[PDB]
Amino acid sequence: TITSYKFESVNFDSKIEWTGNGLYNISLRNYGIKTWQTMYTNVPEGTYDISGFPNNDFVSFWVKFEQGDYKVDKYCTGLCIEVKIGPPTVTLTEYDDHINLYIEHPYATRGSKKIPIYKRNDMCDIYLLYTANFTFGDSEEPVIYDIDDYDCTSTGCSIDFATTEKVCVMAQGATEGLLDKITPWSSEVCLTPKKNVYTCAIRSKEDVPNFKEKMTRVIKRKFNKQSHSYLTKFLGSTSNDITTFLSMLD
Amino acid sequence: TITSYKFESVNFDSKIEWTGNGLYNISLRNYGIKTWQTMYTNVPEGTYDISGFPNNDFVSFWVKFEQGDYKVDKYCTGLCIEVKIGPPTVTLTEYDDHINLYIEHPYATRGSKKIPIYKRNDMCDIYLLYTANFTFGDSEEPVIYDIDDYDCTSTGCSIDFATTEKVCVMAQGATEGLLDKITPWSSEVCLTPKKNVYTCAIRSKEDVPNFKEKMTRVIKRKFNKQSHSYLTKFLGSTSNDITTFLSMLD
Amino acid sequence: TITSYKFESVNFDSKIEWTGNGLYNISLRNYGIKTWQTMYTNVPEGTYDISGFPNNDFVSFWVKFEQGDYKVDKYCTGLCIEVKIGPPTVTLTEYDDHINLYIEHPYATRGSKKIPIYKRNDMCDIYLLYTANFTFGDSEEPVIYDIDDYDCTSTGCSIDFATTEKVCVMAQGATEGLLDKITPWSSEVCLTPKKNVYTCAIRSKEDVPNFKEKMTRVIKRKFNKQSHSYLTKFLGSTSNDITTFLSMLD
Amino acid sequence: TITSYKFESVNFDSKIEWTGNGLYNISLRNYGIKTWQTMYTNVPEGTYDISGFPNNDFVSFWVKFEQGDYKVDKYCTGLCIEVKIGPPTVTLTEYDDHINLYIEHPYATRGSKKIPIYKRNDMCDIYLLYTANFTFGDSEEPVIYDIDDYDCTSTGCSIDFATTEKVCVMAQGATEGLLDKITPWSSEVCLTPKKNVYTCAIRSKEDVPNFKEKMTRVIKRKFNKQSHSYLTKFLGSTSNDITTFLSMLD
Amino acid sequence: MQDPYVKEAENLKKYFNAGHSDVADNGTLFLGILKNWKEESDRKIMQSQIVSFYFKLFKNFKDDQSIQKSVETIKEDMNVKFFNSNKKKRDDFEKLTNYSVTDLNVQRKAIHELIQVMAELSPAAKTGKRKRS
Amino acid sequence: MQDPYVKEAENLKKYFNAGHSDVADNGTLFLGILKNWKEESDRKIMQSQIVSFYFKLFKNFKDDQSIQKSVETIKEDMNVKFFNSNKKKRDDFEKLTNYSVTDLNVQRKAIHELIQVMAELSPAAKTGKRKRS
Amino acid sequence: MQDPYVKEAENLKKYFNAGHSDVADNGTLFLGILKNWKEESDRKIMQSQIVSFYFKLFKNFKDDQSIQKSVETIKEDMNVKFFNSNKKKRDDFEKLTNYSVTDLNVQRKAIHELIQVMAELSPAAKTGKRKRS
Amino acid sequence: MQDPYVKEAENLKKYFNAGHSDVADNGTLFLGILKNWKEESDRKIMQSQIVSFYFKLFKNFKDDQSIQKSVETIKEDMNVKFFNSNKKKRDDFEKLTNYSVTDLNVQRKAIHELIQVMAELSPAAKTGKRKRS
Ligand SMILES: *[C@@H]1O[C@H](CO)[C@@H](O[C@@H]2O[C@H](CO)[C@@H](O[C@@H]3O[C@H](CO)[C@@H](O)[C@H](O)[C@@H]3O)[C@H](O)[C@H]2NC(C)=O)[C@H](O)[C@H]1NC(C)=O
Ligand SMILES: *[C@@H]1O[C@H](CO)[C@@H](O[C@@H]2O[C@H](CO)[C@@H](O[C@@H]3O[C@H](CO)[C@@H](O)[C@H](O)[C@@H]3O)[C@H](O)[C@H]2NC(C)=O)[C@H](O)[C@H]1NC(C)=O
Ligand SMILES: *[C@@H]1O[C@H](CO)[C@@H](O[C@@H]2O[C@H](CO)[C@@H](O[C@@H]3O[C@H](CO)[C@@H](O)[C@H](O)[C@@H]3O)[C@H](O)[C@H]2NC(C)=O)[C@H](O)[C@H]1NC(C)=O
Ligand SMILES: *[C@@H]1O[C@H](CO)[C@@H](O[C@@H]2O[C@H](CO)[C@@H](O[C@@H]3O[C@H](CO)[C@@H](O)[C@H](O)[C@@H]3O)[C@H](O)[C@H]2NC(C)=O)[C@H](O)[C@H]1NC(C)=O
Ligand SMILES: *[C@@H]1O[C@H](CO)[C@@H](O)[C@H](O)[C@H]1NC(C)=O
Ligand SMILES: *[C@@H]1O[C@H](CO)[C@@H](O)[C@H](O)[C@H]1NC(C)=O
Ligand SMILES: *[C@@H]1O[C@H](CO)[C@@H](O)[C@H](O)[C@H]1NC(C)=O
Ligand SMILES: *[C@@H]1O[C@H](CO)[C@@H](O)[C@H](O)[C@H]1NC(C)=O
Repeated sequence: TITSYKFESVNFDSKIEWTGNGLYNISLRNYGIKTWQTMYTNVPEGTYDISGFPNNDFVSFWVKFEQGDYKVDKYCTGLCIEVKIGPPTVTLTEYDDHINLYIEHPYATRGSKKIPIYKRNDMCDIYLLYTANFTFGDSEEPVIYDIDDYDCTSTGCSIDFATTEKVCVMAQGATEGLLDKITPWSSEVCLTPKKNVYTCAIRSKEDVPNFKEKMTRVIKRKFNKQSHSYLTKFLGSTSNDITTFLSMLD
Repeated sequence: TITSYKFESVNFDSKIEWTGNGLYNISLRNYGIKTWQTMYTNVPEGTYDISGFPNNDFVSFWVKFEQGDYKVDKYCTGLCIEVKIGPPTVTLTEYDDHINLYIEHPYATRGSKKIPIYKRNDMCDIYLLYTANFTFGDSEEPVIYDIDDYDCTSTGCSIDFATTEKVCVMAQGATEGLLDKITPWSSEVCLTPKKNVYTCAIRSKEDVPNFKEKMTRVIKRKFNKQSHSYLTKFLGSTSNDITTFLSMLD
Repeated sequence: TITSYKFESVNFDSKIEWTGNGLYNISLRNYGIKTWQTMYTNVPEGTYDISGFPNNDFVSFWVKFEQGDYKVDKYCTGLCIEVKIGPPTVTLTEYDDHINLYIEHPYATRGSKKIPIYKRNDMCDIYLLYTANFTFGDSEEPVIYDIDDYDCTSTGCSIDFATTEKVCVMAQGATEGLLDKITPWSSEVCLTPKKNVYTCAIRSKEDVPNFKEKMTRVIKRKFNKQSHSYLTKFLGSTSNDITTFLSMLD
Repeated sequence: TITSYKFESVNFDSKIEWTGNGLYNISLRNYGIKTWQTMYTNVPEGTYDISGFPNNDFVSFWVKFEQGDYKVDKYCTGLCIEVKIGPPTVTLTEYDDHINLYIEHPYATRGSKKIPIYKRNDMCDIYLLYTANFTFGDSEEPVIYDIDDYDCTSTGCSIDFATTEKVCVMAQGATEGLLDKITPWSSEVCLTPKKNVYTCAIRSKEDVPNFKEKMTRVIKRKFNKQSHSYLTKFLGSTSNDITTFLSMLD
Repeated sequence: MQDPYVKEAENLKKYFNAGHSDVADNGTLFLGILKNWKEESDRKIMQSQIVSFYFKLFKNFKDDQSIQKSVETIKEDMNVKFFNSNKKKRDDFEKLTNYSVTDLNVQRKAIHELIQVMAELSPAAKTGKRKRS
Repeated sequence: MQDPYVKEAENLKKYFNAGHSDVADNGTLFLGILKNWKEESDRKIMQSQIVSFYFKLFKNFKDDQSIQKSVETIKEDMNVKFFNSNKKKRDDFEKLTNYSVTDLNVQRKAIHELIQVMAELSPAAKTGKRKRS
Repeated sequence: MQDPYVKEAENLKKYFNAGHSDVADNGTLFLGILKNWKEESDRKIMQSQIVSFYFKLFKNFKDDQSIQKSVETIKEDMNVKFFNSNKKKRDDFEKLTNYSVTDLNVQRKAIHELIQVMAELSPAAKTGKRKRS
Repeated sequence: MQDPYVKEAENLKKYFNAGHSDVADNGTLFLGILKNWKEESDRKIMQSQIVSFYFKLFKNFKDDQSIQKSVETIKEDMNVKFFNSNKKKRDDFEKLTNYSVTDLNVQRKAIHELIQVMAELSPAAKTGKRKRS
């Protein structure tokens, strides 16, 4: 007789913890599928990994315990609903003209392969919207920065920024929506960059007119009079196009 | 009799300082011009402004002093050679996503009008190459930054940069070349910006591939499948063009 | 008593022709609308224009005739189904380097205004696909040319072409689809162009590589070496883009 | 004793024709070069090819004839001045949507290799400006068409054009300038194309606004509303650029 | 996409005696609604219900032999225009329309699948959320 | 778009006693079908029928007071996600689903409007036909 | 830019008896040098000296009436090709070539203007210096 | 490109006693002319003649030891700015300036090469002629 049972799943690594006397056969049935899938044969109480058996959806699955004629089924609402999502991993890398913040998505481990939990159809299409807490220098007022999903891929999110002082960062993810998954905060990482004048060619959409103004000046000083007008007309069309693309981020 | 004479010119504001008993008529002759230009009539010793009379070139001019039958001419090599250039003016302005350093060129004052000394044919075509000393936070090691002339106009030079800590700056100009003009250091200005994550759309030529990668991702997620391919092809041509323009700064 | 009745509509100019003794009140009811709209009061047999009263849709309308206590309703399936579409109008205009064929859509006359029958929501969204028969010189084998709807606007279709000999053309339209409207052939128009070498900058998508080859040669001969490479890179991106746009016509 | 001598060169195939009794040694000296180059040893009167010996420049060369102690030098002004240029070769090829006229430059034959006479430094930098006489149908008034050098390469000139009737063409070349070379007319070639409606995507610089108008319409009908505006903005910049490139042909 | 479809629709109008001026009473069933929605998605939502209405109506007259050809022709036009001639799409559609709401077993499965259906109405990876609210 | 919706869906699962392992028998009602169609238009066609199924099911239990809050919460999630919170869109939808196929008058109007409906399934000005076949 | 120029150049060759094979001795005066420089600026530097050479040579024979037409035609070709038909450009050029280096006054003016000339050889605003060395 | 060049130019001004106010008489030798031409090609044409003038002037004073360093420094600035430090370019230039117009043999070679020089003033493949006149 099963005296205690608990199902838990973190980043899709599903485990069952139970107590009972003797050995038992453990099997699982997913909603919509007729056959029970045998997971363990004649095993004693303890904690067992059952990753891969429950379907990753919003419908239920049942874990059945059998010992001779004894039989009991344990109901679970649905893995996409029950699964907990661990914290992401943050890395700070220094470059000659900027600092890169890299947020690696929490991942599922299917054997030896690490599968990022980000918009995968086989993992509830779950993806996290990240918030990063930036600590600059010795400030006691961390800056709250919301990561734009456009800066994220299946692997993680990449944010380039610049400052001349020490910076520490930690990030947290949330899915919002139907599944209200909230992750724990990642560990904090710091980095001290070199003192430098950090500049950019095109800072934002509003900076394009300055880019155009400068390049018009460069063309005028760099090339002979004859090529001036032509090159400047192409600069005009390219400037309009850069603006058009940047407007896609509005 | 003229007992002492000295000519001086700072930013083309030319003055003569002299001593002698009695009143004198003061006139000036420029190389290549036959007539003497009367500057002062029956004046006593002292300091007199003669801005505008000497030609701004590399050939000589003579200042003549007359008193009755007495006459003496004072030789000068050429104003472009003798003129001293004063220090520039630096201004630091804070914006939402960056800090602007503005270097105003030393200027000549023709009456009430301020004429910037920068590539003017009427002012020896003189222009300064600037060096700025950046002091970040409480560092004792100032950063040396050479201003690119492409960032300068007839008015001054503009440099946008980003940092989250306090910054102080002073600048100095030099013409190099035939005229070895070196200016005094400007006064130092400081500014404390707000703590923020300072980012950019396109940091440099080497950052274009990242811009292309991101925009490809944005187009794919933002528009329907049908428009995907077309928009992405235009992104490819615009990315090549941005790179081509940025290469002009190589 | 109404002894004969016939409804006809050409380009939405609807008319009823009927016979009967005495005077009658004529009214019309459209499917889905409760009230009868009085069109004529106490009128004798003949042909009457009732344009504007029948709704332009696929559901029925009834024309009611009343004389004292006598009353009779005439059923019609639906104007979009019954309407006949007249022939288009063709015009040939000569230009210095080409001949223009202009096909004006059949139009409805709402009073004094001419409304082109082309993709209008108030006119069944009807639009014709045109076929033109081109007669070149004295050939007895007319060339069949199907007009691309991309060359048509709300007003008509425009086709530019070139030949050095006499050309005559007539066109016919068809809607295909649910409404199988076929128009009569337009009248034939001819034009004799001047003898000339008719050339083009970019003939088609397949001609872009030749355009690029030629322009590369022009840039190389026209500008100095320094501007060569830059201008040629922009030519490369513009050539790719022209191809991309032309591919939209595939 | 040399009793008659004549030098002739067509397309740089230089020959000497002479008469005299006995055998002679024939050598040549070019202005600026000290040594005589032996061309023929102990040969009798006749016509001899001496291609390659005279330098292709504007300075003289001397042909020396020797027989024992007898010696006579024949002066020539300079090959670039004396050389005659043969007629070009014209070819007419039919394509699905146009006719191609190809003018092959007169060529020099250095052994087995055919070297086109077009802007070569080793051949006086000579190049011909071509004029083609087009005969359309049975007209008695040929059309005079001046070939744009931008349509020519080291191999020849290529002109694409369209007409539905028979066309015959012949071409003639002239260098103008210091060397007043005029070639004989080429042989005439004809071609009868198929009857077809010959159209173009972009006819000329003045046709770009029509290209833009049409493509705006295509984009609006082909893609969903969301992508409309973006694609149309890129069309605007590409249209400006096509115009800019075409203006290079002004 | 042809004249035959119109011809058969008219034959049905005659058979059902739906050509009298009084039929026009009480506005319309589908005309006004279809006019209110032009976005493709909204149109499909409404058309799906109109198409199922017609299939059910036709099913209720599968005995009248005289109009069977008319009905078959109309249904084919719908298979072509609404289902894009995709037999699997039509079969799935018909499967959905035949589920019985009074069948106790069907009810349990429907209730059990409710959360997944809700998740399907607003696809997670498809909801353009870029930043945390 | 929240935890409350899941909570109420689960409450309904309990109320309907739809949490037994045998409920999973006979594949699924909607899960497989929704998986077969990813194009937005095809999805709307199927979802429209699934949504009308649920509204009808809920209507058949408007008496059970105990689950009324659960039902009201679910319906609201559907109004938000499927109808985009547009009340007119929902009202038109509900109007379509309530038309009776056995009502003789409704039948005549449906048959009368058939040709216009067919014309609406394949909008003329929207059918990308560029040249004559 | 014509046959007449060639004709007159040849007439001069005859007049100067410069058509004998021994004239070719000792390489060339201008041919090799003009071949060494293709950049427009370098060419102008060399051509300027060659053109002044010819003007001086022609000046030394302004008495021979028989060849005056030949000389005048050659000079005109040079005015057109080298001076671009600009009379002011030709006059300034000729002014420069006539200054005497032995004239004490000319010497003083030349020495006095030396620094400005040096500044003109490397125009300040034209030297593409972008940053401090 | 330095202060030493100015220093030596000034030393020469003193040596030649060219610092008196009366030196300024009669406009200028080179200042006005250099001001009239801004196009690079026109400038080179004029500068070439001014540079040859100075080389000849300096040559006429190769004995005065006291100013030899000044002269050598000036010539070096010219080698750098006008000849771009190219020794071959300077040697060809100097070769041209040394040809004697009175040497009968030089005269014959010059006349003989006249047509080629004329052809070099207006390079055939470089004259942008696109169509027949
Ligand atoms: C876990 O599942 C296994 C597999 O079903 C169970 O083992 C099976 O147990 C049955 C009943 O004890 C065995 O059947 C017996 O077979 C013998 C031999 O023919 C026959 O004489 C008996 O009358 C009876 O039919 C079956 O052989 C056995 N299968 C094997 C190969 O092990 C096991 O009992 C389950 N464990 C628990 C905790 O319930
Ligand atoms: C500064 O320059 C002024 C202007 O040249 C000098 O004034 C001029 O001085 C001369 C000689 O003293 C004056 O000439 C005299 O004129 C009177 C009147 O006709 C005549 O009787 C005398 O014989 C003599 O020619 C001249 O008038 C005077 N000009 C004026 C209007 O002031 C002045 O002397 C100079 N100052 C110095 C410090 O040298
Ligand atoms: C066409 O329609 C008009 C408008 O309805 C018809 O005229 C109307 O005819 C009725 C019956 O003849 C008239 O009613 C009579 O009114 C008088 C005056 O009060 C009353 O004494 C009679 O007992 C009767 O009610 C009505 O006045 C008249 N309307 C007008 C203003 O003309 C007409 O008869 C129809 N024509 C045909 C061909 O049916
Ligand atoms: C064409 O040129 C050839 C090559 O120079 C001439 O042949 C050479 O003619 C000379 C004089 O007749 C020969 O010189 C003689 O050599 C013999 C042998 O040593 C010597 O005994 C004589 O006293 C005299 O020096 C030379 O050998 C000969 N070269 C060869 C190898 O053929 C030829 O004469 C010229 N032909 C004409 C038409 O002028
Ligand atoms: C991030 O900043 C917020 C804003 O006050 C703060 O409450 C929070 O503690 C910070 N992150 C953590 C948990 O360190
Ligand atoms: C700028 O930095 C240099 C580098 O050591 C330093 O010597 C200089 O003093 C700084 N500028 C000044 C004069 O403050
Ligand atoms: C157009 O060409 C077809 C092809 O044979 C011909 O049958 C038809 O008569 C022509 N158009 C008319 C009716 O003139
Ligand atoms: C080309 O046209 C001209 C114009 O009249 C004519 O004189 C000439 O004969 C034609 N070409 C030849 C020679 O056939």
